[PDB]
Amino acid sequence: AKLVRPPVQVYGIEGRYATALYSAASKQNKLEQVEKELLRVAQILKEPKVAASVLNPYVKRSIKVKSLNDITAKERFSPLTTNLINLLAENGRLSNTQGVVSAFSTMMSVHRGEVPCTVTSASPLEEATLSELKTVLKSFLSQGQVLKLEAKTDPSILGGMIVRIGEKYVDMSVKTKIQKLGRAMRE
Amino acid sequence: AATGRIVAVIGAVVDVQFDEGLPPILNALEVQGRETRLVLEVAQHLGESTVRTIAMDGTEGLVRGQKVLDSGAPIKIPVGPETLGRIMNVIGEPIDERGPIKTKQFAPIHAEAPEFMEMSVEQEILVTGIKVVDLLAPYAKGGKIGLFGGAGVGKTVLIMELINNVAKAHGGYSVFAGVGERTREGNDLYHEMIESGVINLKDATSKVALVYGQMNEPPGARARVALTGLTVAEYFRDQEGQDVLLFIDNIFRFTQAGSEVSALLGRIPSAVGYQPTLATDMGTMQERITTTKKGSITSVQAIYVPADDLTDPAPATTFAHLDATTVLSRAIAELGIYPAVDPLDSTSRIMDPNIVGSEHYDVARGVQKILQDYKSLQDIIAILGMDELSEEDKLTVSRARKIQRFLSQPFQVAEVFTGHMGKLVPLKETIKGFQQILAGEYDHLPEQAFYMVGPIEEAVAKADKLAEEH
Amino acid sequence: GAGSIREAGGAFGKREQAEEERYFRAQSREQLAAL
Amino acid sequence: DLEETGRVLSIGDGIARVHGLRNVQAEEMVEFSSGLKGMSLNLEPDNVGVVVFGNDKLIKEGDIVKRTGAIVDVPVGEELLGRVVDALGNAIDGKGPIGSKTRRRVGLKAPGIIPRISVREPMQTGIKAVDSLVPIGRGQRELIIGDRQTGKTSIAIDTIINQKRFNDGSDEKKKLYCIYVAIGQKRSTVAQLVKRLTDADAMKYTIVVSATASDAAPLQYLAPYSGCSMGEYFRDNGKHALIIYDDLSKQAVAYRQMSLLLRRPPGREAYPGDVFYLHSRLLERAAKMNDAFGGGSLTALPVIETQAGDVSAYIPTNVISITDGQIFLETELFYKGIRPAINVGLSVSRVGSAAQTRAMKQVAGTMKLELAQYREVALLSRGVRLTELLKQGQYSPMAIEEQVAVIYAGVRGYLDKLEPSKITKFENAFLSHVVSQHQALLGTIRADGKISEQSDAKLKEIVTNFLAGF
Amino acid sequence: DLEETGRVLSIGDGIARVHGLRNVQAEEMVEFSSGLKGMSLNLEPDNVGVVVFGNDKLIKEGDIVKRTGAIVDVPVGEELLGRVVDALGNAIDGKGPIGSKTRRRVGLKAPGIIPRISVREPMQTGIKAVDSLVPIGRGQRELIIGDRQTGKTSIAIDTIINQKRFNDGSDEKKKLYCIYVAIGQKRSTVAQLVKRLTDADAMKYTIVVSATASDAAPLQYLAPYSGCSMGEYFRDNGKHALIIYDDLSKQAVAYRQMSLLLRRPPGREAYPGDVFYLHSRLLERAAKMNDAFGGGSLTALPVIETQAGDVSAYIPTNVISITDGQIFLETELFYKGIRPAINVGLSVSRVGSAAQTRAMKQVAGTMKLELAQYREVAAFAQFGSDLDAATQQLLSRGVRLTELLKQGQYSPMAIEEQVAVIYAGVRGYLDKLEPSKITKFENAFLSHVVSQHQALLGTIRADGKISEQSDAKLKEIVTNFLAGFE
Amino acid sequence: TLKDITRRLKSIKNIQKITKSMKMVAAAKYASEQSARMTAMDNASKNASEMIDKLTLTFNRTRQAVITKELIEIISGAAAL
Ligand SMILES: Nc1ncnc2c1ncn2[C@@H]1O[C@H](COP(=O)(O)OP(=O)(O)OP(=O)(O)O)[C@@H](O)[C@H]1O
Ligand SMILES: Nc1ncnc2c1ncn2[C@@H]1O[C@H](COP(=O)(O)OP(=O)(O)OP(=O)(O)O)[C@@H](O)[C@H]1O
Ligand SMILES: Nc1ncnc2c1ncn2[C@@H]1O[C@H](COP(=O)(O)OP(=O)(O)O)[C@@H](O)[C@H]1O
Ligand SMILES: [Mg+2]
Ligand SMILES: [Mg+2]
Ligand SMILES: [Mg+2]
Repeated sequence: AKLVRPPVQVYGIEGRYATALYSAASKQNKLEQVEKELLRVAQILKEPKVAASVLNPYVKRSIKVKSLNDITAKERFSPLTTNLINLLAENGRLSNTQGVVSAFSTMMSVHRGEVPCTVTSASPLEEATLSELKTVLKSFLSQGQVLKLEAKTDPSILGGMIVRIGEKYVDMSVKTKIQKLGRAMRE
Repeated sequence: AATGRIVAVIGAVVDVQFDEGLPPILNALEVQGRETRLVLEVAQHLGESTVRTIAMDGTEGLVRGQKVLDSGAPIKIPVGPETLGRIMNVIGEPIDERGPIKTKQFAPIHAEAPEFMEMSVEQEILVTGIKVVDLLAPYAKGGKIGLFGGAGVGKTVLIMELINNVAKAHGGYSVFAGVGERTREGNDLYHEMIESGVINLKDATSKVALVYGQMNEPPGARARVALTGLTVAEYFRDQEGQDVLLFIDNIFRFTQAGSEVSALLGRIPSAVGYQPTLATDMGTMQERITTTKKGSITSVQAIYVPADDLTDPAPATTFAHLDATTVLSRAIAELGIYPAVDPLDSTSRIMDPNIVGSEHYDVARGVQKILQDYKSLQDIIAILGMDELSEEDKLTVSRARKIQRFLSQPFQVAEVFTGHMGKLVPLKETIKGFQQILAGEYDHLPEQAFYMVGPIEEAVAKADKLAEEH
Repeated sequence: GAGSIREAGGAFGKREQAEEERYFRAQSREQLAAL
Repeated sequence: DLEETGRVLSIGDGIARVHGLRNVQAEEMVEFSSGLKGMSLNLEPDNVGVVVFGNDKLIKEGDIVKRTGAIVDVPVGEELLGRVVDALGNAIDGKGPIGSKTRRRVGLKAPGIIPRISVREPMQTGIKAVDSLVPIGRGQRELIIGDRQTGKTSIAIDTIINQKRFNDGSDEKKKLYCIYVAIGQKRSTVAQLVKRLTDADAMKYTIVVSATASDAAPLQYLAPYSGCSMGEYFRDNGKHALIIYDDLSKQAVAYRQMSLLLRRPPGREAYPGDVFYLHSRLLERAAKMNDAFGGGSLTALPVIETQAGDVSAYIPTNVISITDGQIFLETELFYKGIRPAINVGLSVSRVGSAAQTRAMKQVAGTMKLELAQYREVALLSRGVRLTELLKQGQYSPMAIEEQVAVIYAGVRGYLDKLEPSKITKFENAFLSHVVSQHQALLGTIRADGKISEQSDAKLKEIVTNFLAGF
Repeated sequence: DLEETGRVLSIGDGIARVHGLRNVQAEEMVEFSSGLKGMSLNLEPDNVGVVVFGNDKLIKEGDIVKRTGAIVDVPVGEELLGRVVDALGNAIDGKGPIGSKTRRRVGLKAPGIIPRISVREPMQTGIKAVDSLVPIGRGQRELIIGDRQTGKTSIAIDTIINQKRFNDGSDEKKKLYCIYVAIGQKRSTVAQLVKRLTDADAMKYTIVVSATASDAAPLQYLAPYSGCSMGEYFRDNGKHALIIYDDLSKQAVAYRQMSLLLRRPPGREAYPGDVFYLHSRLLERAAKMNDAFGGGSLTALPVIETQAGDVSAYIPTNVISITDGQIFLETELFYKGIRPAINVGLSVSRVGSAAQTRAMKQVAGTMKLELAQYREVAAFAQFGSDLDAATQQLLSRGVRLTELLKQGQYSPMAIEEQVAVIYAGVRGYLDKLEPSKITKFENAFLSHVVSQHQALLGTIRADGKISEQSDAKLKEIVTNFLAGFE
Repeated sequence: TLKDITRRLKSIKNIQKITKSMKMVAAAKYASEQSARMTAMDNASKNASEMIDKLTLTFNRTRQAVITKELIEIISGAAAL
């Protein structure tokens, strides 16, 4: 049965369950709904009583899957999310759930075209140059992507800025510049 | 600096999870809440901000979640002339009950090997006073030596005789590294160094620094103690320009220690059950034991050969790191000849006629040739017996047995084993005596006249006495 | 394999050793008395 | 709770994966809900790997495991003298409890360099070949190595029976408290052994630690360390102990099982990577203390069984490279009539004549030289007389003055006319003669340690008048 | 400078598991944030396994890894002659940068079936035993195999020193540029070797590629391919190179380390399944090109250390299978006084006489037949005086030719003088002389022919053969010197 | 043991060569005790080559077994990861 593979790949148990759910949701055109339902089911998962009952290794898997079953029926979820949770409970991968969740999340992180890109600087730079880099950077993108900037400030670079646009990486820092000049000085 | 927590303890391997500030590989970490100082050396980054470490002491009593502090450096040991006459362990603590070692500078036990432009090609013979060594495989000043042998053939006695002769003739800060050996031998050496005056407990004119990690230590301590001793010697060579002697006993243990953790570090075994990193670990350790243009290090390393193999990966890998191998044989020790040096298996890179002189070289090659011919004739002697040999061949066998006995020598350190007195034969006396035996100048003397004598005048006196008795 | 017979031990290496020792203790006796 | 208490995740082959137990230490003793005990060997993120000290038939998935808070330790003291205990110190001789006031960890560290001193006092085995050519001193590790049914346990039991002459006297410096550790043996073999020891009245000063073949692998792994702690009690209180590990091959096998079931990766012959450490950290605890520490000692006699004479195997090579000397027992020698079948050409004692009385030193030098020269030419009759003089009946260990006497009667010429098949006969008669009439001479040689010219001449007349009468 | 990157997921034992780097190629060189280099050996679905060209204490989890977009390449050219370099071609002798213009990938494929011509030209070593009994041709791969300390590096070094006579001359067709790859040796051993080559004035036409024992396993693994590319530069441009891998056992060990740490399935002696592929693709690059491709050549002299003479080990088996012959060295022959300790019964050259000059062919056919007969009857020494006159003659000629093959270290002989000495030997002119003198004679006679008989030596050198005038003149010289010899 | 078998093979090949040469010398001198020596050394060489063939079979078996045992150790250590 041919799959609908997501644009980015995640590997492991998290990646397999997330890819299975992404493929199942794309066949029925229910991706956004399943996304919202996994966000909610993960925040349910982080409940302390619920976390204590789900991580417990001596609880029989029968009672545990019945508990997840009724506590999903208390939410009125899609059949896709309900079947996902029952598949995770039946296989004993409930501990990976949030991981799976975030995997699916990060999958759709690129489905909306949201490109993650972090700009490390020496000292926290103000918003004017930030909108400047907003505009000059969204030139780096293909059809229809939007920036996710996370302006980090480590002064150990003492100048310039290191820009990580997705997997592209430009080093405008002054430390690499001066070290490159020094290596040319010694070599 | 950074603080993490123990998450796993399997044997001598400990996993530590750092939330902030993962330490580099080879950093030393201190475990918090322990009676004595326990150090863990980082070996791997496992991902998920967890590091795998090797413990330098025992891991009993460790608890998951116990706090671990990052020191920010590898193991740093005190270096300087204050270490002379002291005993330190792998992490630089004084283990002689004589108080702290107040040096003014500390050195990390992990460093880079000297570069290629820092090498020196000078080859100068180091006369030991031992007949077989100086004759067939002489040592050089600033060279790496290596003494190969199975269990019980005399590596320790030979290294202690070398200590005796050279170190008391030397003027340049010896260093002894006991690497995974018997503690009884450590106490013995310490005391025969105190009574020898080489270590002075008062009026600090000591000239030996001792570093000890013995058989009862975990694998990590036995794998790093050679580096600790090496670092002491390296400070003496670099920051003081002195000429250092470096005795290491036993260096095989270093390699073996790696094996004992290899699989627990998650590594597929290579051949004979050795770590996949045997050759490169040996390389990065041994390439630091070297003479540079800044100073000199003569190093004598006792190398255990398991089961008298010499083809085992550990001795076989060690062979290419040495300048003058001395291979001790059990077949020779069972003849009663000591030291049990194998003449047809020992090698020296200064056994060159342009270095030792054509007379020395020609005598050495003649001795080796007559011993090989004796080997070849012994089969014929086994079948046809002795009476059916040629006359030239009976002469060969006679001179060969005499040369075998004359390579033997009584040691000053073996005075209890033999009852004999120590003899230290000069170089020209050795060349002259062996030339005279090869020439036929002593065909009339018996062969027991050459057993355990010094110069050839002693062989003559012994023959005269052995006759005057009977 | 030059000393293969006596490096192997066994009857042919031990008999060789005994023969050599016999001959040379004889010769050492007839060499000492002539001194 | 899940910090002082855990729950069994899975149980099988004597390994329990336990949930919780967050505060448990490495090598701590835990207790299952059935009354069984275990040791925490693998601290992993999600579970603890507990080795069960018993039968895992009674442990079920879901059982409760509690902490003891104590790293494994055994009772020690003198109350254990005369008792037969299992690896954890519980008595199995059916005589009630051992009233021990002290408990001592089984995995303690060996003494360092400073607390020791050279091995000087002799450990008398009562076996002429041992006491003469491969002598043992108090504080030494002497390996008894051989194939099956060559006579290793015999040597150990002769050694234990010999110390009765010293233990019933007065001078507390010559008393030796023996400890026999039976590892992986058949239980009826140990009953036979305790019978031989009780009949000879040797059990009053002996402890028997018994981890027999049906005991769990953790118990057989742990029994040598329990015996070593029971001996270190004596070693640290100015007393002298002797411990026999019979044998360490089976302890290594038990450790290999225990490790392979904990899913630790196998090394050579599936043995774990640190089996050398397993035996070295144990045999380094046999030591001689300096007078600041009481001057007590612990002598170790490990036993190793080789397969078809392969001393080149893994475990024999390990233990040969650890110890201070080996007694080699061969089957070829055993069937030729040489009993105890000690191969002197291979038997080494790295302590040597330092561990010997002066009288025996004198006579045994001559015996060693004559026996070497005889092993060369195989005078021939003198060597035959002496080799028949080395032979000895089982469970008949001799005093040192009588050994000196017979070595003398064989080494000064007083047997060179007698018939070989009569030598043994002569021997025993001779001894009876002396021990019937010449208690003055023997008390003299014993108290003096050496043989004066007065004693030399006295036993001259003794042996001369006897050999005339015989 | 916009670069595609990844993160180090984990690091240990010189292996970095790296996230990202979605477009990196197999065997592509990457650069860590520390400045260290690496090579992408495992491309896996979720990580890339990078081998680190250096010390992994500089690499931490989370470090940025950049691509370079290029397979590993090294500088090639004549600017490398006289230099000591590392596995990636950086100068390590402190004499400044390598001013090369051309770069060449270290993993290029060997020439095919058609670009080759038969191996027909001699590669003179200067060792009498090799040049006469185990001849090497230009384009051949001759293995130097033996135990430790048996004289293998000395054979390589004599072969390197010998080429000075051809490299100082004007005949461009006979010049041989040498390359010595040192894998897993001490740096002091390499410094002694470089000093020996400088004293012999052999550095001006030699490259020394040095990946020593303290260098990371990837560098030792890569050093033979770097040296082979440096020599392929000459092989492609009509010139002739010789390369000595000293030794390939250590390169196999380094590759096994890298493979075992990358979790590749181990095989016999824990070596990976493609260690044969390793050495075979290294050694098939030594070729002889036809004139349509410039006529150049590359001769390979790999070195292999056997353990206790065991040529049935895994890596010796592989390299003996790959090469065109072997020079086997014995330690018993070494200590018998036979030095170079070449075992003539076991040594072989499957090129053979096609790699000899006609003069050496003349004398060497006779010498080979005579030493073979000697080897057959050689056990009967110790008794030979009690056999035929023919058997005693075989033994006599055999020992004479044996002593004629001994040679000093660092003293390679010209082919004319070798031919003259073998002529004196296999023509009978040494039977009346007793063995203890042969070597001595061989020396004095040599001086004689060098001093007063440059015409005959020059004429043999120019002709390649011993013609009848040459033959008779040699006859006269030999008999005169012999009759007047002490 | 492979090393035991190699030592014994070497020893017996040497004995075989020595007896073969002694036979040839005796067959030369035979041109009653000399013929007896010739046959004795011929039989000794025959028996030596017989023992050499048996020991070569044993040697090959033992070296194949050693290679397989080491492979199994490596494979078992790798499968535990
Ligand atoms: N000195 C001796 N004189 C006579 N018999 C002896 C002597 N030593 C041993 N024996 C006998 O030889 C046999 C060997 O048994 P022993 O237990 O002493 O050796 P072992 O190596 O421990 O054998 P096992 O494999 O059973 O442990 C015993 O029957 C013993 O009685
Ligand atoms: N033809 C020769 N004559 C005299 N000595 C020689 C000769 N060839 C080599 N030697 C000497 O034999 C010794 C070993 O030679 P060499 O180091 O070249 O061999 P090797 O196999 O490369 O040793 P290694 O295992 O260290 O690599 C050297 O000391 C060398 O000087
Ligand atoms: N030079 C020697 N003279 C006399 N005996 C020796 C000599 N060397 C070794 N021995 C003997 O061999 C025994 C073992 O010696 P040792 O130094 O411990 O060798 P190793 O360190 O290799 O185990 C010694 O106790 C001694 O009896
Ligand atoms: Mg020693
Ligand atoms: Mg027993
Ligand atoms: Mg070499």
